[PDB]
Amino acid sequence: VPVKLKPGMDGPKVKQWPLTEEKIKALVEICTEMEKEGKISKIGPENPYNTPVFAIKKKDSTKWRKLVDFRELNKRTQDVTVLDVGDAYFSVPLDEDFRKYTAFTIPSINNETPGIRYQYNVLPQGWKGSPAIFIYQYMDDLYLHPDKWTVQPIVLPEKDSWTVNDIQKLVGKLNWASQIYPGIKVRQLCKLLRGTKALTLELAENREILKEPVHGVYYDPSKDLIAEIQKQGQGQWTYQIYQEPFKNLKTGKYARMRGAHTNDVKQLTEAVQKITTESIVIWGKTPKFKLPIQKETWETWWTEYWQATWIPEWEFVNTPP
Amino acid sequence: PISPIETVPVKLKPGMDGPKVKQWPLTEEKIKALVEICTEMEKEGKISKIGPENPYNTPVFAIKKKDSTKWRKLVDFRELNKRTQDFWEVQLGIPHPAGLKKKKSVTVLDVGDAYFSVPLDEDFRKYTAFTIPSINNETPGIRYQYNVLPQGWKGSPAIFQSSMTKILEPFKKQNPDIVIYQYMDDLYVGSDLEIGQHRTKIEELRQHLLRWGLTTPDKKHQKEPPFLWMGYELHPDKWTVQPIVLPEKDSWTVNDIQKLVGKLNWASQIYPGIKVRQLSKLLRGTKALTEVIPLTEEAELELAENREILKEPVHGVYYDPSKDLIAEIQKQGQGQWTYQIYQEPFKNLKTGKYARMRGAHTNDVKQLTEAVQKITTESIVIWGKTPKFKLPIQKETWETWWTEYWQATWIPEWEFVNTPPLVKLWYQLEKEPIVGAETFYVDGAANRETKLGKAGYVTNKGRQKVVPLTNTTNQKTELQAIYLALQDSGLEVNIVTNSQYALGIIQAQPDKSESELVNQIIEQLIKKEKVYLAWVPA
DNA sequence: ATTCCCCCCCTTCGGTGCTTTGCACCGAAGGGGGGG
Ligand SMILES: Nc1ncnc2c1ncn2[C@H]1C[C@H](O)[C@@H](COP(=O)(O)OP(=O)(O)OP(=O)(O)O)O1
Ligand SMILES: [Mg+2]
Ligand SMILES: [Mg+2]
Repeated sequence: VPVKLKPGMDGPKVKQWPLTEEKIKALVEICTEMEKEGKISKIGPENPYNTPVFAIKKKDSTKWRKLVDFRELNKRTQDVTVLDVGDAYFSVPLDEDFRKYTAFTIPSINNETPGIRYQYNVLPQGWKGSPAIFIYQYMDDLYLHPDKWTVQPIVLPEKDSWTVNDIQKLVGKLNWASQIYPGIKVRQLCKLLRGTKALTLELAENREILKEPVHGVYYDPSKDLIAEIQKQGQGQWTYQIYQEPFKNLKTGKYARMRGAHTNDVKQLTEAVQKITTESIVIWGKTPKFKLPIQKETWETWWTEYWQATWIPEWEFVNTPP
Repeated sequence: PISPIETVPVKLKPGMDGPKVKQWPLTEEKIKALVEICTEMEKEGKISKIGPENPYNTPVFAIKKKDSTKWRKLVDFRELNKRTQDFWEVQLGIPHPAGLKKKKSVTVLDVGDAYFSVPLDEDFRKYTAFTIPSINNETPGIRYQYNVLPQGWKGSPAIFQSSMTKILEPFKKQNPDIVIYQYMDDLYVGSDLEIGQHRTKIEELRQHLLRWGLTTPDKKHQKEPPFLWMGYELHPDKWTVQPIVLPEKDSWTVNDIQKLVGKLNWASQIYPGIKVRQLSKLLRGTKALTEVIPLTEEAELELAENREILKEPVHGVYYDPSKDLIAEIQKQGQGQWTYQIYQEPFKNLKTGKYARMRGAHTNDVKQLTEAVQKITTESIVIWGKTPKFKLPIQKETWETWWTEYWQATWIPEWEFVNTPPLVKLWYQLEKEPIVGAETFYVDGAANRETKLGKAGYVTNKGRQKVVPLTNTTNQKTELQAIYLALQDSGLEVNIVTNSQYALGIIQAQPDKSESELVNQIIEQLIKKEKVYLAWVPA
């Protein structure tokens, strides 16, 4: 099926990040196997397009798999339990005019030899046109306990007493709860608050304007969803999915499952996989992720724990929540 | 002769056409060198004497090789490179000797006239047309066109590197046990065979390359140690960098100092404890690369310290795959860090340094994490493995930092080492308001037109103060208000601000910054014992 | 005086996003080193 780029859009030119001896060895074994059956073919430097490639060990299988970061290419192309479908995508050939963009470069340990470039001769795995040219599948992931998905309400702590701090914070968990939850226009608290004293009805009327959930906030299929993750401490992760800021389509909490009190990146990587899987079955689009992590930290380690055939777009926040 | 290898198809970018540049004048001896090299390549079939039709031209010139007696012929292909399609480079990095395993047999080879052996695509040969001028500018020149890859064209390196890989693939397919390191045309060949038994397989490679038109003269065939490879000096058991000469120049200019910084930055891979921050600070503000820069007493000491480090010999060792990598980081002052990588203690694989200040406000923990990430990426590049770190940060300090930080951070398997300079958080903002301590409600609000702010504090127990600020902004004035609150409080204060900006600068627990005000706030925060900080909406 | 290509570091300037029209961060382009 003739596939083409977005008019005015050329093709991916992404560099290849370094890999580990064990990933390279798996990639060489896999690519040699595929090249001998015609799925891929060697190319030269006359092809100026490149996409990053990396290998992942699938869950409870001990068998390596090849993953190509077809994120730049997919954004430029003009076109419940889960299991694999990419395998079958190897049975429909590509278009000779399009094969030039699906090119990767396997690196070498200690830069021993120039990288070995390949290109696809059939439908790749991770390319949005792939499902197309070819119950719900995302693009290669063909679709856990989706019987309990809801929106965590915001709640001011319930106990007793009131500190010029508990109220000085209260007007904070409140005045911020405005573009999000309207109705709490309470303004009388500025009487036991702005007053200068040591930090050492409205309440329930808003504890009710908070009881009510993510009112309205309906989804439009024009703007891609945005997901922002917050680290609450000690393996506690909370996320918010909003199309336009200050109106949440869905919010949730991710507690400590993996990387017990030692690995933040393992927890963050699995949370991203969890939220993305949630979105696909209900919205169908991978949200853009605002990740509470540095640039170098995420790029180095996210491949070590990744277990999903799809890769969503993401940005990294730089300011406190 | 010329490689029977298949030519790589090359095209110009669509709409674009070939060059039509002229030839610049040349020195009378460069003309002779150019015409002799050119009579040679024409006899060998590397250029095809063109003539009365070619509407293309490109300037040519010559330099002197490292041989100091031969000339290299170059073509200024800048306009053609602009008009030529884009190529994807296959050279992803430079091989390092620290990633080389000890091999009993080692030999280094060099392919003579490496580029002039790989053919150039027939349709692209017209665009490479050039004119060799006239001896003593008199007669019309003898013009030629390139039948092979030219030196100066931007598609030549990638094409040559792919062609060499395609040539060497048959040899590596039938001979797995020899390691082959190909950098352009420089070949490092290692084997687990004896001398009299791997020469037989080296003379086999020398004939396999010669079958594809790739010659290998025996004046750049190194058969005995020490081998000069990739700017190093490979010994049978160790390796080192080739001798490094540092300037002894009385008056230093900007370029005269950037050369010094470049030399030390390259010597820092093996030599330990190399610092350039005091010298690299002399390269700020100044932009004219000819003015005599006076050497500050801080940079003079760094030059004095660096030159005695380069006075004693340093040599690394080779990788042993049946071992674990150990990296030992050390804090050496002013945000500069030094690390050493080894498998056996006191025998370094390679040394390094880290002095990059990433961000406006940062502390030692974040800098150490950045250094750890850099070392991890570099080690994965060289050895394909993640090393084990000997960090000077306590386990409890790292636990405190990472359990109370919004940003997710991690460090791979590591252990703590007792070195005098340790990584610590100099202060900690507390969670609950302190009894017995007064409050310092701060506001510094400015005027965006006259640049006039009002920085002050108000206390619950009847104490207020206000200081007019000029030439300041909204954020600078409230930072100054926080500083004023810290200045006149006892050894315990409760600071409540209206600033989500000043909290971020302070909640992250920095210890140094370029901003003087933030440094003064940090300095005063260290003196205070227990501090609480919270934001309110006005 | 005149070229290309790769890796690294160090400094400077423009673009971006949020916000409090400053401020902080990042990417690309100079200088240098090394390599062929
Ligand atoms: N200064 C340079 N400018 C452009 N290309 C260069 C330069 N130095 C080296 N190269 C490229 C082109 C060369 O063919 C290739 C290999 O370098 P080198 O071996 O020194 O040259 P060579 O093979 O032409 O000469 P030699 O006969 O001395 O080996 O690298
Ligand atoms: Mg050489
Ligand atoms: Mg040579």
